[PDB]
Amino acid sequence: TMCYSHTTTSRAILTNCGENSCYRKSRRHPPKMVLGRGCGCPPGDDNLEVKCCTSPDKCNY
Amino acid sequence: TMCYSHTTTSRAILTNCGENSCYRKSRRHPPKMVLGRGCGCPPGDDNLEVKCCTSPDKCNY
Repeated sequence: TMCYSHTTTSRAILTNCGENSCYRKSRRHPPKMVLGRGCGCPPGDDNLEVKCCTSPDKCNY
Repeated sequence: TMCYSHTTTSRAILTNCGENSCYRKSRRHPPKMVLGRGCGCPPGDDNLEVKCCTSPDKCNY
């Protein structure tokens, strides 16, 4: 899948993740904002929601 | 000054910073979002803008 990718400070770029999923990592507590996007599907926890998707392209918007 | 305060994952709380300023730390590159708020006035750089203020209360919104 094609996915957006950035850390909390890096420029957002497009990345071909191939056969991995895309993820979108957001904070759960207000103010709710996306902290990171990339390839794979890392674990969320009490403060962080991690959405993982494989379709469409750029699904981790 | 009274200031908002949170890290990238912590719950936002109100904090009496006393005689320090408030800061608001934002990313410069899209998507532009606030990564952190607190007491003091840490340095920004190429990826991070840091606004520092002393008035009004909660100025680092």
